[PDB]
Amino acid sequence: ITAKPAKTPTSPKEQAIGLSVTFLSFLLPAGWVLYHLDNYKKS
Amino acid sequence: HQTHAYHMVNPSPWPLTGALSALLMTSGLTMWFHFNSMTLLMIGLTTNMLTMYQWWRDVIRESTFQGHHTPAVQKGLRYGMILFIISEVLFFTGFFWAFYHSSLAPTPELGGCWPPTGIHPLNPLEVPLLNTSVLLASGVSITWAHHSLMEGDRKHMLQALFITITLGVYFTLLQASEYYEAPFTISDGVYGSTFFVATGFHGLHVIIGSTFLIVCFFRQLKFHFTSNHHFGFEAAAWYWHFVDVVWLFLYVSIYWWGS
Amino acid sequence: KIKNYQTAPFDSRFPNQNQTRNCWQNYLDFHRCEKAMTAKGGDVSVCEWYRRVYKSLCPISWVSTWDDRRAEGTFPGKI
Amino acid sequence: SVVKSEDYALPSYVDRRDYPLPDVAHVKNLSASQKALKEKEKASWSSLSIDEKVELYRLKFKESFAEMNRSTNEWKTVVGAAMFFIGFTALLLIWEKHYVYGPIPHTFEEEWVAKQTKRMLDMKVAPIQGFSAKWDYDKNEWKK
Amino acid sequence: MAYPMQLGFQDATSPIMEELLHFHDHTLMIVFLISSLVLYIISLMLTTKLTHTSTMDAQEVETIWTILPAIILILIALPSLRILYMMDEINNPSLTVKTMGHQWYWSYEYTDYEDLSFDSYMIPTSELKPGELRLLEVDNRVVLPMEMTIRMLVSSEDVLHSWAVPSLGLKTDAIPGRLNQTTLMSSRPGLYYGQCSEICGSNHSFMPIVLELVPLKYFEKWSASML
Amino acid sequence: HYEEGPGKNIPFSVENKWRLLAMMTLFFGSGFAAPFFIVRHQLLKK
Amino acid sequence: MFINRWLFSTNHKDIGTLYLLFGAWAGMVGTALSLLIRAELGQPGTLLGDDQIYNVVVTAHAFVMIFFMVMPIMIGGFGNWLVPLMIGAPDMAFPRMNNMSFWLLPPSFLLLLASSMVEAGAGTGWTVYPPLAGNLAHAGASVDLTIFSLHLAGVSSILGAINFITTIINMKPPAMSQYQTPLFVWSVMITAVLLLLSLPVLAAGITMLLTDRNLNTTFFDPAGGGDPILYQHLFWFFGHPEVYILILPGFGMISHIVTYYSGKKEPFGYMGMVWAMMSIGFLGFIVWAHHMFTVGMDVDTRAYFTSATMIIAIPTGVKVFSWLATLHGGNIKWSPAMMWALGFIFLFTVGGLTGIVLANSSLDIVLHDTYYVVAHFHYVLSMGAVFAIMGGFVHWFPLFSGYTLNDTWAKIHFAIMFVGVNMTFFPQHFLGLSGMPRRYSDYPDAYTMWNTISSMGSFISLTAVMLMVFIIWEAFASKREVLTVDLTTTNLEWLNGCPPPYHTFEEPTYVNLK
Amino acid sequence: STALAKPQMRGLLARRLRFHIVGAFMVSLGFATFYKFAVAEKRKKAYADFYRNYDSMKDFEEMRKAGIFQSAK
Amino acid sequence: ASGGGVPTDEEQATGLEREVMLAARKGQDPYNILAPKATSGTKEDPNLVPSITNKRIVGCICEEDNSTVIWFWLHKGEAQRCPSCGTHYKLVPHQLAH
Amino acid sequence: HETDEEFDARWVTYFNKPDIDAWELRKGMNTLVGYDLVPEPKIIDAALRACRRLNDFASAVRILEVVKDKAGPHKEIYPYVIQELRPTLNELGISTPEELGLDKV
Amino acid sequence: FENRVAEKQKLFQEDNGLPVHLKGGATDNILYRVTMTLCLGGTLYSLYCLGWASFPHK
Amino acid sequence: APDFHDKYGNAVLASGATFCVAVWVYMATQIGIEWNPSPVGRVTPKEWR
Amino acid sequence: ASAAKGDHGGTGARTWRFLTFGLALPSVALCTLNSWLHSGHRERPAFIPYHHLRIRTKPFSWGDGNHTFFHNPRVNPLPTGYEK
Ligand SMILES: CCCCCCCCCCCCCCCCCC(=O)OCC(COC(=O)CCCCCCCCCCCCCCCCC)OC(=O)CCCCCCCCCCCCCCCCC
Ligand code: HEA
Ligand SMILES: CCCCC/C=C\C/C=C\C/C=C\C/C=C/CCCC(=O)O[C@H](COC(=O)CCCCCCCCCCCCCCCCC)COP(=O)(O)OCCN
Ligand SMILES: CCCCCCCCCCO[C@@H]1O[C@H](CO)[C@@H](O[C@H]2O[C@H](CO)[C@@H](O)[C@H](O)[C@H]2O)[C@H](O)[C@H]1O
Ligand code: CUA
Ligand SMILES: [Cu+2]
Ligand SMILES: [Mg+2]
Ligand code: NA
Ligand code: NA
Ligand SMILES: [Zn+2]
Repeated sequence: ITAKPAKTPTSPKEQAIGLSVTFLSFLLPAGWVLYHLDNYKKS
Repeated sequence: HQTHAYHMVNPSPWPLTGALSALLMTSGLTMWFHFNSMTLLMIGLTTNMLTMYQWWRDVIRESTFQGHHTPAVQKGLRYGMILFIISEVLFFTGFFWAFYHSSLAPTPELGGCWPPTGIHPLNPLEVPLLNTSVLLASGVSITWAHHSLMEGDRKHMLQALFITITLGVYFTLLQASEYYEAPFTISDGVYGSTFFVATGFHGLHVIIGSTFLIVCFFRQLKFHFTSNHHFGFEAAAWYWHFVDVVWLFLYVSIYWWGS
Repeated sequence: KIKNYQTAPFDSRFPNQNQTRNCWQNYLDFHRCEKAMTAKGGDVSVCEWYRRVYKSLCPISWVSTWDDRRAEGTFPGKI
Repeated sequence: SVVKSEDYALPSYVDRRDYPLPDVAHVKNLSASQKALKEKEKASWSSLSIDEKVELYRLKFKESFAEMNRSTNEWKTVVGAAMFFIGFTALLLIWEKHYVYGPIPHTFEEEWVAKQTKRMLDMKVAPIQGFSAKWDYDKNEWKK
Repeated sequence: MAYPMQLGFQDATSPIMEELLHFHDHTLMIVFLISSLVLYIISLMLTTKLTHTSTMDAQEVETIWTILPAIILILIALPSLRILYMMDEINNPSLTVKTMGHQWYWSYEYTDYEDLSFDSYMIPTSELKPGELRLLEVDNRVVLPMEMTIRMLVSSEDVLHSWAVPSLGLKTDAIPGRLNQTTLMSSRPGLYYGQCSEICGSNHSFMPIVLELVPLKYFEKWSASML
Repeated sequence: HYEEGPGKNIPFSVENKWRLLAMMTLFFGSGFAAPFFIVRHQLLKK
Repeated sequence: MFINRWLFSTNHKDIGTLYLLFGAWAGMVGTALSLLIRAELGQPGTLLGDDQIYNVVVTAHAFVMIFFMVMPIMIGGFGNWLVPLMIGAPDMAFPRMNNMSFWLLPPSFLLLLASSMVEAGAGTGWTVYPPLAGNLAHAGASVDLTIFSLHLAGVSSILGAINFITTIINMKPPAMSQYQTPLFVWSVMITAVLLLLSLPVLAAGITMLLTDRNLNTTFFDPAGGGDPILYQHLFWFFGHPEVYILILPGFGMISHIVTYYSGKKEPFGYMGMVWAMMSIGFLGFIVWAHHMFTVGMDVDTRAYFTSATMIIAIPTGVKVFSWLATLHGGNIKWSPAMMWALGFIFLFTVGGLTGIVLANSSLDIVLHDTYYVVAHFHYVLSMGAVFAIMGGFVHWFPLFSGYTLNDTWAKIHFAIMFVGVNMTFFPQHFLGLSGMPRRYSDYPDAYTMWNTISSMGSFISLTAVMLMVFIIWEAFASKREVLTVDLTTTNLEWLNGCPPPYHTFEEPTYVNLK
Repeated sequence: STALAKPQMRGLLARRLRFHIVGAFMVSLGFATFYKFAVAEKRKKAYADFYRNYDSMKDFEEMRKAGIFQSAK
Repeated sequence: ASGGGVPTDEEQATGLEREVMLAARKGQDPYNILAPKATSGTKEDPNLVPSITNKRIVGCICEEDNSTVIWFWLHKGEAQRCPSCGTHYKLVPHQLAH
Repeated sequence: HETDEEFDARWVTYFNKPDIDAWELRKGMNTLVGYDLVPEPKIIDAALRACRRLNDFASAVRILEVVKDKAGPHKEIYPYVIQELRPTLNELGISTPEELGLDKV
Repeated sequence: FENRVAEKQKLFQEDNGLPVHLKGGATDNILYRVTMTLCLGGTLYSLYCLGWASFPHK
Repeated sequence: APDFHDKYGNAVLASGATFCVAVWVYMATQIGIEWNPSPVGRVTPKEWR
Repeated sequence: ASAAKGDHGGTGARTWRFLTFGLALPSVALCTLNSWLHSGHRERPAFIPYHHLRIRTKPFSWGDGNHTFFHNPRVNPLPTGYEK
């Protein structure tokens, strides 16, 4: 396939931000639940 | 401007109101079964009837009034109706499987016999036989209705279609009376389970088919059908014959062989 | 005593994995025989083989339930 | 030169080793000099200079076969990055072990395992090949 | 029982389980070969710059790769079905034992002669005696005479369970209202372990099976003592 | 009629990549978090 | 305008887009449930301390991945986008009924989530066997909510099947016969026939379970003369066709991806591929009781189900060898979609072969209800259906969106996923051979090592899932618009541009009969 | 400057295919032979060697003396 | 026995259904219900492809019973050739209906 | 099911058609490289002369490149084919890709 | 009865840009709003019922 | 003109591999994971009764 | 089979009306006669509290929870026997 160059280029810095935000959106809420599992058990 | 013959449908809210009505009916049944309340269920049944009404109303608008049903579109609806009927056949096939599984291998709890100890089946030569002649006759009279319509005869189409509906209604009344008089119930083990769930779903399909025929009756009164274009009538006739054939299998299997 | 009973022998009427009917048949047979022998005065000892087989095969809880229902008048098999 | 989206339904240029002669020339519009080069091309090619032959080729085609088939270093990036993210995954597992998992059951303590191992040997667990088979009951040791 | 880092089946305790080990060896060889051949052919198709993109005729080669797999299936099915029928063949048991599944424990009934029955529960982890196996030991083992053909009858008094002992090749579902038969013959004394094998609710993981296989005269005295 | 073309045939806006990052984060993150919070809910009941 | 377009749609592309978004969201739910599974098992002992909740998580994981992830993406998503384009049709036959098939799924999913939130959830297994699923061992609303969830998803797919069959039979160019349609179109039609015939039988069986739970029927209750084993026959009479439903559109996409990146104008042996899918579809209705080899079945029945099941390897092998033959001689493009497809061919073959092991009812006695089954079907599902989905998503993303992905990031994603799924599931064969049951929250100590490795592998696949979200974001963030696509002469769906206009084929294609 | 000989120019792909399929077959038979040695027959011989002089009463008495049984002390 | 009162299509068909019906009676196919029959497809006798615009997609089944169809845009202007079999097609734009 | 010599001769005849047009030149070359062979020098000769009748120097060079490509790892084929074509290359003034620097990455 | 189909054809073919489900006139809009109000309101109510049923009640 | 891979490829491979190996070795050996390997050749059996 | 009559030279409305009034409805009228003849209530049998009948695993969602949907006091006993 061929394509135009990016209309709104995403620099390495911007990719690191998008990748970081993405991973955190998965890891933090589940990490919060799992870390407090002991507090849920025993209720 | 298109230069194929197929129908691009206007954006419609009825898919969404039908989907929501399904949520409200299933939610509603849950609420009825477990939380002593019929409120959700009544709303879902209401939105379901409203959805069906406006959706099929719009199909009538699109075809009779706007002319979108070219031969290609009509051919597609024929396939769609045939496929739908096939899926309904397989649905009944699951209940016939349940019936034969239980009755061909009656467990000790039943007395090791079919009909179970303590079950007294209806006489298949009384009301069940009458029911059979009623649906068989309605299959004759709806074929008369179809030929009258194709031959351009409005009055005899209406007479034959009215006879067909009347017989459908007679069957439903006879079946409701048989249900009330039956000395066994749905809670009478697997005999009552298979009897009432299989004939009960069949009864629901008789009601649906009679409703469909009644829709065709009023479309005919309003001159919607031409002598060559009347797919709603054909579909209701195919569905009606399906309901007839399922009855014949129920009659032979559950009422006669299973008695 | 045409026995020396170890356990219930293979029964060609019930050769497959589901043995429910073997248990049920020998239970029915024992109680049918005991009813006929108890009527005409005879000795239930002629019923012994059916008794041994169904006791070997049948779950305790089934026998117990079937015994209760026969006493209650609700046993659905024919004896 | 410049390919446009609204040209999608037209024949297009591509460099593919298995479609050597694409549907259009790489360069459609010709300058004054390029026009005269194409006129020169109608005479004997022996009178074209090397530079003129290369200019002709580059009007017709974008990349040569050697250019279009060149290998790249991309595998280093792919393999190295995948290892980085697999490495990151072990960080998550260290976190899970430290903050989520409690102690495992007391049956994994060394003395428990030694006693359970003897009992398995005493009951001859898997004595044909799997386990006790590997113990020497005469020398009272694992078979060497 | 299984041992740490085990790769294959538990060592066979019954001759039928031995048959299954050899049949699995046969079948696994075929599995390895076919999967290896596919992986290899993939790598072969992908490692040349030579090309051939015109239309290829298929009829010749589709014979090969219909008939060869059909032959291979038959070479699997024949030993498979032999084992299946051999398992089914008439045995003449010396003893019948019933087991009833419950939530969550097994009961056992030995009623050929006396009315012997008892419940068999997992030993909780905190009560294991030193060297006993977490989640596998029970309080009351299924003592059985070794080197003898036993009929096991399996049912349930509540939901489905399934009565399994891998090293004897046994797994028979436990269905209320139904009495499923299987036969058991241990070549060896010892303790043989299995675990409930149909999800039966929250303690499915924790209703194990332990058979204790001993000489007949030991079994007789044990039986007498359990009345 | 309706807008056509890249970025226009979708029910979400891609006009700003950071607002899009937020939306995608809420969207995929809500699906991924839900089972953890359902388990939490069931543990807290008893 | 927004509501008209996206809630009231009658357009096959926009509806396909809705299905892809829904399935992508479902994928997150199903993945998180799978991670909870593997966290419970990642070390000996208990993590949740509540095995009813463990059972609920296992059950939901399966329903989510099957009904809300795979079927909507493959059939609703790729089928709606691609089938009308591939036959030059202007939309589906029933474009408004099509929209109701979509909008029944959010309510279906809501009902499933409701079941897990009320009472103690439905901790039944995705088979929902009675009596465990009955009103004594699972009293209260959870199982009934699960049944109703299945009813709605069932209606959705039955109406979708009618739509696809009608479209594919009735809306081709008048010169195109069925033997001139692309293999993906054939794969959708066959899947739709299987859906049409099997889902009504499931519906019948789960309705009987509903009436046993709520109307005092006793179809499955011995006390009334019923039989739990009857439920199993009805369930698996659907459930085996269901696994062929989950893979057949996958086979269709694989055939297009392998043909395309081999630089071929056509798959090897086209009529053989059609024959193979039809044969698979047909045999897929007469093998269901290999799910019941331990229930106490007569020996001749076992011998028949063993033999009929094995015969499916023959048409399946014709497809595998035909894909290899499509690669043969190709100008191989090593795109990320091609990598997904090559991994598909190998890992699906591994999983299909352990299926043939299980078909032998004598061995299945010892393998049934063990992790050997789990290993088997995650090779055909998590490395078969999922790899076909990723391949098709990478390949056709520029068509659907107008934008390209970063190929390097997409290759990295494939690499991580390939390591993760194999580390997760390959050791489960050992656990199964050595006797570990499935549906367990904890295991005897000997099984610790393989369970530990398997749970670590599931975190690697999580990292790949997270990266996939970033990759999609980066594509939409950067906006590289497509210019040229190769091989459009044999890939009609690309020929209206990227993305195609809302209405395509308003003027139909011209095809001569000659 | 001698001329170059004419090489094979036709069917090069098909020739590579044939050569390596044949090679694959030969490796397959080599593996099947090795596996029958190292796995299948090895197992048959272990089971046969084990049971040839196996004394089940002596095995039992050892287990009984190790204290493993509930029913036998 | 006998009587009337049922409308005919000639009386009551409307919209697109009526257009197709009336065109078929004239032997015309403006909504592409029929498959066109091929010419010899030479440069001198090209297949004639009607269109309501300046380009139309052609599918070419190069030989009888090929399963592979060859697809391309046919543009207003000089005849184009199928890239697989070379047979010729020429666009004939027209009118307002088809 | 025709002989090698019959195949080659069909292709020679194809490219030798005096009024062969540009479309036919491309169609021929693009079809020919789909087969499992490197085309005989006599075929390339006819295609190169067709390039000459079509005043297309660049496609003559591209044809030499695809000959080299179709040989894959068989490094002896291309030097033989160029050898056999030397009189035609000289006659028509066709420079090889190597002489033009077009073999450099 | 008399055949009034031609009148309905004229009404539903009038070039007023309305979708078919509203093209009958103001009664369509009313019935539409009734349907969608019951659906959305019933759906919110079902969410409330989920909320209630999600917790134990003694 | 060198692309991303020409300029950074070598470093991405080397540092990625180094990081991957080090962190998995650490996770595997240093944080108390019980792998429960075979006792064969490793455990001295001890009296239990 | 060919039934026992005869026509196909013309299929049509007249023939199917002929079948409707000459065969189908007379059949219904006969079966109506036969049924509304063997009607009249039969004896209800002695009540026996069989455990495979009058199943109650969950109360019905209507009434007092113990009556089936089309409960007929005359012929449908409750788990405890006929009503008064
Ligand atoms: C196949 C999918 C890819 C899998 C990739 C991830 C895993 C890498 C596999 C990289 C190698 C893959 C080849 C299979 C490894 C089998 C190991 C074994 O000894 O298995 C033995 C048997 C049981 O046999 C026995 O009862 C006797 C055991 C004798 C043991 C003696 C001492 C052994 C020393 C310790 C060895 C530890 C091994 C640890 C193993 C640790 C694994 C994580 O287990 C079984 O049946 C397992 C059932 C598997 C069924 C699917 C088979 C398909 C494989 C495809 C291969 C294609 C070519 C390679 C393909 C090359 C790779 C592309
Ligand atoms: C995508 C889904 C999918 C697919 C396609 C398959 C494909 C097959 N499966 Fe699998 N299976 C499942 C998903 C699937 N399965 C699921 C979910 C379960 C568990 C359900 C549950 O209990 O929850 C399961 C369970 C299951 C069981 C029950 C085991 C048990 O519970 O004890 C069995 C038994 O026969 C089985 C067999 C097969 C076979 C023979 C195939 C065949 O179709 C495979 C044929 C393919 C090949 C053979 C590979 C390619 C062929 C060649 C390269 C040719 C040469 C090969 C030979 C000569 C052998 N499967
Ligand atoms: C000619 C008469 C026709 C019957 C009409 C009766 C009311 C029906 C209302 C809607 C029913 C729709 C489904 C039909 C299913 C049949 C079950 C009932 C058939 C029936 O009506 O059986 C009655 C019992 O009804 C009962 O329990 C309960 C009655 C119904 C309660 C609501 C049942 C709702 C169940 C919903 C399941 C739907 C699942 C469908 C999924 C479709 C596929 C996706 C029998 O009465 P009885 O007193 O036991 O014995 C008579 C003794 N004198
Ligand atoms: C299965 C998928 C999951 C994969 C693994 C997730 C791994 C990364 C999760 C990190 O998430 C966070 O971890 C923190 C700890 O590192 C927690 O802080 C918690 O602990 C902190 C450290 O003691 C305190 O400062 C905070 O108050 C406290 O809430 C925090 O809530 C949680 O969001
Ligand atoms: Cu009992 Cu699982
Ligand atoms: Cu299956
Ligand atoms: Mg099971
Ligand atoms: Na008609
Ligand atoms: Na655990
Ligand atoms: Zn052509």
